Amino acid sequence: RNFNNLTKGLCTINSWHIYGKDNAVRIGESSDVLVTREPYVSCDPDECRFYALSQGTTIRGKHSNGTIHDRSQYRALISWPLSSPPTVYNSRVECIGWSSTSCHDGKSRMSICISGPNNNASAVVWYNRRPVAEINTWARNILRTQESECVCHNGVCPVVFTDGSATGPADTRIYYFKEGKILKWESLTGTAKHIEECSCYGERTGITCTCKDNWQGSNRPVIQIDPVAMTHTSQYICSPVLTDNPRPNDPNIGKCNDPYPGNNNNGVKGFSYLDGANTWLGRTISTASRSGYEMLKVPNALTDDRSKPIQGQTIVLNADWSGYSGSFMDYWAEGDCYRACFYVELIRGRPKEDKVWWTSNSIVSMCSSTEFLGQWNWPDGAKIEYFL
Amino acid sequence: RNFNNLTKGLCTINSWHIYGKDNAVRIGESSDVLVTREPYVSCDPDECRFYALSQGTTIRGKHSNGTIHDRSQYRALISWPLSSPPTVYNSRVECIGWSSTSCHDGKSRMSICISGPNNNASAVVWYNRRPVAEINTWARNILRTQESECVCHNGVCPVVFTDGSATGPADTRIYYFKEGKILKWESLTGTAKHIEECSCYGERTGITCTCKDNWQGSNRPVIQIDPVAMTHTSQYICSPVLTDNPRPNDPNIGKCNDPYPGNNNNGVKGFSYLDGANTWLGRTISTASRSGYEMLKVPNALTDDRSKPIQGQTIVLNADWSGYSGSFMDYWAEGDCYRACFYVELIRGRPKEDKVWWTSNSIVSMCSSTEFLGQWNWPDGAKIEYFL
Amino acid sequence: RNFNNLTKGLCTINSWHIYGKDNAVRIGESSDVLVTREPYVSCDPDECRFYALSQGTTIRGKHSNGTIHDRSQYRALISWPLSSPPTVYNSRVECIGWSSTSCHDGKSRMSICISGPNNNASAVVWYNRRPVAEINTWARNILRTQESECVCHNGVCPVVFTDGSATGPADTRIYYFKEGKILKWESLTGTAKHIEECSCYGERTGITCTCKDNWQGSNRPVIQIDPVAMTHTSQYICSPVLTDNPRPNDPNIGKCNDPYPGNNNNGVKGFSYLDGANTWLGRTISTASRSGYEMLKVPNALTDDRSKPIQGQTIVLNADWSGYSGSFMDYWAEGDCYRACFYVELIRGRPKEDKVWWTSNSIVSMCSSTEFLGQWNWPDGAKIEYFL
Amino acid sequence: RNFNNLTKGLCTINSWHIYGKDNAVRIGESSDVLVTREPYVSCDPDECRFYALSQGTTIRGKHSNGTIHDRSQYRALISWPLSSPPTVYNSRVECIGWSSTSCHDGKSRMSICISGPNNNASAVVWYNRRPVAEINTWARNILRTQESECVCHNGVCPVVFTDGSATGPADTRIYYFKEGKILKWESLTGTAKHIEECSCYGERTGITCTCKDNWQGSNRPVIQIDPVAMTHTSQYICSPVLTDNPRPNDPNIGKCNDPYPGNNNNGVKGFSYLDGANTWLGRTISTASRSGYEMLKVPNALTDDRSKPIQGQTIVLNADWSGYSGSFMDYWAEGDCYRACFYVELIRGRPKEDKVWWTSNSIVSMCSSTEFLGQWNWPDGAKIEYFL
Ligand SMILES: *[C@@H]1O[C@H](CO)[C@@H](O[C@@H]2O[C@H](CO)[C@@H](O[C@@H]3O[C@H](CO[C@H]4O[C@H](CO[C@H]5O[C@H](CO)[C@@H](O)[C@H](O)[C@@H]5O)[C@@H](O)[C@H](O[C@H]5O[C@H](CO)[C@@H](O)[C@H](O)[C@@H]5O)[C@@H]4O)[C@@H](O)[C@H](O[C@H]4O[C@H](CO)[C@@H](O)[C@H](O)[C@@H]4O[C@H]4O[C@H](CO)[C@@H](O)[C@H](O)[C@@H]4O[C@H]4O[C@H](CO)[C@@H](O)[C@H](O)[C@@H]4O)[C@@H]3O)[C@H](O)[C@H]2NC(C)=O)[C@H](O)[C@H]1NC(C)=O
Ligand SMILES: *[C@@H]1O[C@H](CO)[C@@H](O[C@@H]2O[C@H](CO)[C@@H](O[C@@H]3O[C@H](CO[C@H]4O[C@H](CO[C@H]5O[C@H](CO)[C@@H](O)[C@H](O)[C@@H]5O)[C@@H](O)[C@H](O[C@H]5O[C@H](CO)[C@@H](O)[C@H](O)[C@@H]5O)[C@@H]4O)[C@@H](O)[C@H](O[C@H]4O[C@H](CO)[C@@H](O)[C@H](O)[C@@H]4O[C@H]4O[C@H](CO)[C@@H](O)[C@H](O)[C@@H]4O[C@H]4O[C@H](CO)[C@@H](O)[C@H](O)[C@@H]4O)[C@@H]3O)[C@H](O)[C@H]2NC(C)=O)[C@H](O)[C@H]1NC(C)=O
Ligand SMILES: *[C@@H]1O[C@H](CO)[C@@H](O[C@@H]2O[C@H](CO)[C@@H](O[C@@H]3O[C@H](CO[C@H]4O[C@H](CO[C@H]5O[C@H](CO)[C@@H](O)[C@H](O)[C@@H]5O)[C@@H](O)[C@H](O[C@H]5O[C@H](CO)[C@@H](O)[C@H](O)[C@@H]5O)[C@@H]4O)[C@@H](O)[C@H](O[C@H]4O[C@H](CO)[C@@H](O)[C@H](O)[C@@H]4O[C@H]4O[C@H](CO)[C@@H](O)[C@H](O)[C@@H]4O[C@H]4O[C@H](CO)[C@@H](O)[C@H](O)[C@@H]4O)[C@@H]3O)[C@H](O)[C@H]2NC(C)=O)[C@H](O)[C@H]1NC(C)=O
Ligand SMILES: *[C@@H]1O[C@H](CO)[C@@H](O[C@@H]2O[C@H](CO)[C@@H](O[C@@H]3O[C@H](CO[C@H]4O[C@H](CO[C@H]5O[C@H](CO)[C@@H](O)[C@H](O)[C@@H]5O)[C@@H](O)[C@H](O[C@H]5O[C@H](CO)[C@@H](O)[C@H](O)[C@@H]5O)[C@@H]4O)[C@@H](O)[C@H](O[C@H]4O[C@H](CO)[C@@H](O)[C@H](O)[C@@H]4O[C@H]4O[C@H](CO)[C@@H](O)[C@H](O)[C@@H]4O[C@H]4O[C@H](CO)[C@@H](O)[C@H](O)[C@@H]4O)[C@@H]3O)[C@H](O)[C@H]2NC(C)=O)[C@H](O)[C@H]1NC(C)=O
Ligand SMILES: *[C@@H]1O[C@H](CO)[C@@H](O)[C@H](O)[C@H]1NC(C)=O
Ligand SMILES: *[C@@H]1O[C@H](CO)[C@@H](O)[C@H](O)[C@H]1NC(C)=O
Ligand SMILES: *[C@@H]1O[C@H](CO)[C@@H](O)[C@H](O)[C@H]1NC(C)=O
Ligand SMILES: *[C@@H]1O[C@H](CO)[C@@H](O)[C@H](O)[C@H]1NC(C)=O
Ligand SMILES: *[C@@H]1O[C@H](CO)[C@@H](O)[C@H](O)[C@H]1NC(C)=O
Ligand SMILES: [Ca+2]
Ligand SMILES: [Ca+2]
Ligand SMILES: [Ca+2]
Ligand SMILES: [Ca+2]
Repeated sequence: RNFNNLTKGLCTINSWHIYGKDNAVRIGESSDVLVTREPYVSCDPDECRFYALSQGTTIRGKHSNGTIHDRSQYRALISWPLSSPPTVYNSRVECIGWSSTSCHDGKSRMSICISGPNNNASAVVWYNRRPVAEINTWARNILRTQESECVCHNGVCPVVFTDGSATGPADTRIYYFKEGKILKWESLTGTAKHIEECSCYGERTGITCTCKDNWQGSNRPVIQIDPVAMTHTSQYICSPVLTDNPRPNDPNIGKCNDPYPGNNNNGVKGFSYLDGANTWLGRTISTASRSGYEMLKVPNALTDDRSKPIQGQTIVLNADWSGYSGSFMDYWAEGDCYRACFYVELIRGRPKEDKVWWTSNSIVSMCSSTEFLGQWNWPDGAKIEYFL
Repeated sequence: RNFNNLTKGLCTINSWHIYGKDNAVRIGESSDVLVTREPYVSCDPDECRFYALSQGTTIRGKHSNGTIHDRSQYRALISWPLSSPPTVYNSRVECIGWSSTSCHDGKSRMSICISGPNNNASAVVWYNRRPVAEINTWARNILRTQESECVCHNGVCPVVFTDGSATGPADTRIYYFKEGKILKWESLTGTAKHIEECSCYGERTGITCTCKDNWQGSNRPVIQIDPVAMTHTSQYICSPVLTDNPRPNDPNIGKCNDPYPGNNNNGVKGFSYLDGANTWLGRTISTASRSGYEMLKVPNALTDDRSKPIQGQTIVLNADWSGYSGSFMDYWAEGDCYRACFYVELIRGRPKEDKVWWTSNSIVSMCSSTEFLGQWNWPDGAKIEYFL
Repeated sequence: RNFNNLTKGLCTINSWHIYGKDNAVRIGESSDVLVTREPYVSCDPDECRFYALSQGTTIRGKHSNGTIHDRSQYRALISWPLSSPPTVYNSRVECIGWSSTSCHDGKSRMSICISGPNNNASAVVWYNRRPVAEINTWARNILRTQESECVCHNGVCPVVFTDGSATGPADTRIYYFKEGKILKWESLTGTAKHIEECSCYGERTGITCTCKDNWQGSNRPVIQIDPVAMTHTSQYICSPVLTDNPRPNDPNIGKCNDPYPGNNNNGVKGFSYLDGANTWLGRTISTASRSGYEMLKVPNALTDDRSKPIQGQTIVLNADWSGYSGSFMDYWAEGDCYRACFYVELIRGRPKEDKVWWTSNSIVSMCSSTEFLGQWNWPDGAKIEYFL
Repeated sequence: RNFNNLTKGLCTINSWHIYGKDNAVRIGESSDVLVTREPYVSCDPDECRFYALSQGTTIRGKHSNGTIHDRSQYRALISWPLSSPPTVYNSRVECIGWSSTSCHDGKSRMSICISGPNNNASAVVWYNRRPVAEINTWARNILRTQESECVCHNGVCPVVFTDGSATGPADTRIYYFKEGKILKWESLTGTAKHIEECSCYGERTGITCTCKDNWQGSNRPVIQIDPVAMTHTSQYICSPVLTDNPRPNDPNIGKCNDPYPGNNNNGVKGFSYLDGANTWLGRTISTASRSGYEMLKVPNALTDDRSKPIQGQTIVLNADWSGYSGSFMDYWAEGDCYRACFYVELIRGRPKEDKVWWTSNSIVSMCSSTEFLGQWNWPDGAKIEYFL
């Protein structure tokens, strides 16, 4: 086995095809399905799996009461087979904590979980299912990380962390791991003014992370990482097609080096694929809440502050709840290009559906096609009334 | 590992022995058993498995309400160990969709799932558990496929698709895949006037598919495929032993090149083994509904429009519900011949049993014996009253 | 991998130690545990497993109603990990039927299941998880077999079958299989007058089977099989220590070549280890019913019609229900001798406990020790009242 | 594969990081989770697993009534994947009994279970999942062992057993096993006056076991084992930081060679890492009951009768129930040192919480870090009221 190298460009994205969907909430109405949130997808060289943070209880279990809560001692990063739901009997625990990232380097998988109280949190880095390194909070204010997969190149797997305020300047760091060991870390540089929950992907040009500015900006900050030199830059997506939520309406001039104003102290984890004329952006349909999801083809969105959509695809209808969204790719697939993929978290329960006392989600996932495929919409599909 | 080649003839069929039965509905009265329909069986070189389209809910789950529905976003092709029931915890998702086929080529398995709305459906072709190719609807009217296993020869796995009307002329295509890639496709040729849900098997003479004419014919259309030349022909089973359902009574002259008339706009997926004097046909016992199942030995049924049965075997009593039936064989078994096998879908629930609000099924499966074995009958075995 | 050869003698049996116990009925009060009966244990070269005939329903399931029934289309031979209970999610189906045997030859496992109606039953022989040969009923009266493991030598695995009356002369055959193929079969010879449900084990002296005479004898018939010559002889255990159930009291002279009289048309499957001064016999404690179980050291029981016990061990108290018992050994263990093992079926429910409507069992298993270990008793442990 | 050798020293312990937590009681409120107690953790070279003694019933099962009981025929040592809960479907039975130890020697795992009545108990030694040796009670008064992992060096795995009184002088033996065979055993020597439930770990200096004096001492007895010479010595932890429970308040002079007095005929299984200036001791926070848990850095605790803490870490708050605690290490991890680990048993139910009729537990586990990480507290997390 060799470390994987990012040697391919992205496949041309002409549409998106269904890749995975677990229907977890539907099935969990009558099955031992774990309550989760903050899910993602990540591939090994021989298998792709669903990942999420469990709440240490099933949905029908009485302990599901109060699972809107973000950070308890009963959370853990679990993984489970593609498109199966996260059950008590099929879920593998990667590590314990309430914020996570995970990626395979071609030889073995690194998983990182953060746990602790707000002022004394710590990250534990697992490599090949063993704890290897630990990192203590540096700002003493909810040390936290990506909530989607990291990406590796020749053994080096960069990870973005934030520690500090969610509503002001915070201390963001980029760590560079190899076999779970810390090679190097650096403070965030560039023009991004606030960084949360980076969604990343890799290709020959390097590693690209699309994140969340929770403080002031409804445009998304971007961090571009060189995994060989172990350095990075940051800015925003220049495009006036704004992709955070909640957000103002799309203007005609975006902002490259500062937050686009209108909504403060809120946001959602999201993603984009930034690739010249092959650029696609994901966003919720609603500008007010985490509902609906669509992909928009926006040529040169990263660099062009006038850029608008020329093609699109609805993923989830606005009538249906969405949530976090993030990127991943099967870096070990056949062919000459990397096929862009993403997942959307379909949040059910609180705060939007408060007739139940829990909060959970299911997953839908798509990958790009070079065909121009017909589109459908993909709801969670559970009826809240059944849980009453 | 090498691609499998169709080098053997069929074993002599003197009777049928029990091969597999999951008792899914009985067990699912009190277990987390997924609601399914459209099941089949398919073998890998080291394992044979049950396949079906899940409805993304268990039977006892409240979301089982309304599972008579054919095409939702909550369906997926699942596979599970032979004769076990399809449970939440033991079922592996092959792909997402509401119509499917799957087959192993000796090296890896290809699975195809179709999804989307009626006018914008698309097929995704998976090979070795990764998406490889995609096909958009060409007639914009429920792009759909076999609902039983395909067959491969030297890496080439032909698959039959239909897109268009179910009650008139439709656009049927034969696709030829290798490692999930499209080598070639061709429009349906020959004398078959309507094609649905082909059940196929392979032997040295080529690949034989017995399908369903839903439009006008109660005799079954046959497609014979050369997987080397990648061409095919079509006709009907000439025999007056009619095998669709519903159907007229058996006349004394069948039809080779046109539908036998009497029942329009209906039918059931079925199968046959067409092999000269070793020919056996499957059919429901009832001519009015999907109840009972029997095998009939009808020499030269394919070519002889006067041919009648000389031997038979009851599989399911007429008092018991049946459903879809299809062919498969263990192409990797020991010996000098391929042992013909089939499954019968035992549909429980709606529309025939409407005291419950769900629709599901169990599976029974048989293979041929060169002995003349005693016969039994194989009901689903669940009591509807228990679910009330 | 090589075929296993019976090259060792039995280890000296000075006592019995606990080997396995699944507590299936206790656990199945609140878990998806399959209803079973007729269990056994059998080893592969890398694993030992529990085996039993499922009833195609869980205990709490409403379909457990009526599981006193012996032969339905919903039964199957299942196997599952040692000391785990037989659950819906962990049980592997070996074949479909209501009477069975199974054994590994060192290369692969042969499993045989019989199914059908009383007058038209058939056996299907599976080898390496594929059906290989089939045998039709020869007496048309419940073709049936061992209900415990067979034994192999150099690829040859003898199996005892009976077809015909249970209350009169029947047609017993000894079949000799290799890789699932029939090498030879022969009619029962010797002085045993009726044969049911043989429990067998192998050692350098050959294969020894202790069976059940259901017709007239409360002593047990013995069949001794030469697996190289593929021949056998039969007689009874000469000892006046009688081991069937129900049975008369122990006299002072047993019978070597005819049934010991007193109880007609009844009996239980049981076993013995017949090895000169190392002979141990198993029996129920009660002479009237399937309750309790004890092992008795009876030197030369096979040949000495005056032989009495000189040592013993209680396995299950007379206050507790027992049932079938049979032999197995780990033929692939380290050392210079084969360690004698056995299981006892602990039957719960009907007909003895008719407040519930089901019939099932758990398993307890022991192996011999060269130490003189303290003894305990091993009840099923479930409280019937909980199921009410 | 080679036998593992203890060639490394302990890593420097500057703090403790979260390693594993199963949340078993929370999840078992609504899942088929086995009732357990006396858990531990033990590693294979490719996997680390949770271990515990099952009670042969789930928590919601009615048979959970009365599981405060220590020694029934329905107990078994089970193991299951790290941080998953012990479920009916994911738990592997290692052996049958009500007291246990287990360890991997680098080639295969040895497991030992004791069973029987108080006056006739016996140990069965399993190696590579097969029973190899048996040991009968020598004092006829609850033959019993460690309840946490043993440790091996070059194939030799020492185990501590006690047989006899819990409230007076008993017969403690140290056994030395290789591949499950008894190489040697010896009577307890040294100054420890009573030995129960040793928690052991290995490093280049040998094997160190921290045990429990149930008779008179609230300081802990220590047994130091040379696995090459197969000899040992014993004494107490000299430190006045007392670590049994219940216990007197910490004085300023401890006792090296006799029990520290104050609490008779009680105690809890616990552990320590005794390593000069790298010494850490675990104890309950309360001096009266099994509540809370903390680690204390006490330089030279083993030899210095004046030694006091200079650093510490709270693991479980005093408001939360704890229980048994013990040591383990991943002897097959990368690096130049062995990372000290421990688990704490979080007992829920009786006798402290008698509104429910059962007794069970969950597990929390930690390993050492060379960082000085922030601390959290780790409760079981279940609400008793939910089970009412
Ligand atoms: C079967 O399946 C297929 C495959 O999915 C289906 O085909 C798909 O159909 C959908 C639905 O229409 C399409 O999605 C939309 O795409 C358009 C972009 O394409 C249009 O515009 C292109 C660009 O035009 C500009 O440049 C060209 C030159 O480059 C110039 O000629 C032109 O004049 C103009 O200057 C055109 O090139 C393009 O034409 C091409 O494609 C046509 C088919 O689409 C074809 O007919 C032509 O021949 C040609 O080939 C086409 O005209 C996106 O604009 C659109 O996204 C907007 O609208 C949706 C609502 O539907 C909304 O959700 C989006 O967010 C977005 O609108 C918001 O943002 C805008 C940008 O800021 C803003 O301007 C809007 O006002 C709006 O903003 C408001 O809402 C948002 C969101 O809440 C909020 O944030 C704001 O603040 C504000 O409130 C769709 O993505 C697919 O592209 C199309 N795919 C294919 C392959 O055809 C087919 O329909 C299915 N069949 C059936 C029977 O169902
Ligand atoms: C233990 O197990 C064994 C093994 O299973 C059991 O043995 C089996 O028993 C069953 C039940 O009888 C048999 O199935 C039937 O087979 C017959 C065919 O065999 C008969 O006919 C043969 C052909 O005869 C013709 O040609 C020969 C020369 O070739 C000529 O001599 C003769 O005069 C005639 O011209 C005979 O060769 C054959 O004899 C041989 O076998 C005998 C045993 O069967 C043996 O005794 C002889 O010595 C000799 O060796 C025998 O006579 C099928 O015809 C039949 O299928 C029809 O009937 C069933 C109802 O049972 C029905 O469901 C079928 O659909 C079908 O009938 C419909 O279709 C017909 C064709 O279109 C039509 O003509 C009918 O009117 C009818 O149509 C109506 O219903 C259908 C369906 O709803 C509907 O679609 C129509 O519109 C319409 O409404 C059975 O398959 C097995 O073959 C037999 N197996 C063996 C190995 O023996 C044994 O019974 C068990 N033991 C116990 C104790 O239970
Ligand atoms: C800790 O654990 C250990 C290990 O388990 C426990 O030790 C065990 O204790 C049990 C219980 O006693 C023993 O089981 C019994 O074994 C005896 C056989 O051993 C006795 O007899 C031997 C033979 O004596 C004959 O020959 C010798 C010369 O060879 C001659 O000297 C003698 O006079 C006589 O002629 C003796 O050798 C033996 O002595 C040796 O062992 C002694 C310890 O046992 C020791 O003290 C001595 O020093 C010496 O070393 C000993 O005396 C079995 O006979 C007995 O089985 C019968 O009884 C049980 C009831 O307990 C019954 O269930 C059996 O079915 C059977 O009785 C029925 O069948 C008989 C034969 O047909 C019949 O004659 C009876 O009338 C009776 O029949 C009735 O009931 C049955 C069943 O329902 C029915 O079918 C009939 O129709 C009828 O109604 C037990 O198996 C273990 O052997 C012993 N093991 C060891 C290693 O010691 C220890 O107790 C535990 N400690 C504690 C504190 O609990
Ligand atoms: C973020 O996370 C971090 C990391 O966890 C948190 O930092 C941790 O904070 C905790 C809580 O304070 C600390 O745990 C305690 O550690 C002390 C030991 O350290 C103190 O004492 C050291 C030794 O001093 C002695 O020697 C030195 C020279 O060697 C001499 O100078 C000195 O005068 C004295 O002679 C000091 O070296 C040490 O200072 C160092 O560290 C400081 C930070 O701690 C730092 O500020 C300094 O600059 C310097 O670097 C420090 O002063 C333990 O003593 C203590 O354990 C006792 O107390 C707890 C209650 O909290 C109790 O549960 C324990 O059982 C124990 O107390 C019992 O036992 C004693 C011994 O027998 C007895 O004397 C007591 O009376 C008491 O006995 C009673 O209760 C018990 C239990 O029920 C019963 O059995 C008895 O019978 C009786 O009833 C704690 O373990 C961590 O060490 C510290 N870690 C780090 C890395 O800093 C941080 O707080 C978090 N941040 C936030 C915002 O929350
Ligand atoms: C990636 O690059 C390194 C260094 O050039 C090489 O040694 C390694 O084999 C490469 N990995 C793969 C999968 O080729
Ligand atoms: C099938 O035929 C091809 C081409 O003749 C050959 O290369 C291949 O090995 C064959 N497959 C098997 C299983 O023999
Ligand atoms: C199924 O759904 C319908 C509503 O469409 C409802 O009237 C009916 O009662 C439901 N059945 C059950 C079992 O609740
Ligand atoms: C058993 O005997 C045969 C023939 O003598 C030999 O070929 C085979 O290898 C033996 N099996 C084993 C496991 O040694
Ligand atoms: C441990 O030591 C022995 C004897 O010196 C050696 O043979 C063995 O290989 C060692 N084990 C390992 C894992 O190196
Ligand atoms: Ca924002
Ligand atoms: Ca038709
Ligand atoms: Ca009898
Ligand atoms: Ca004590």
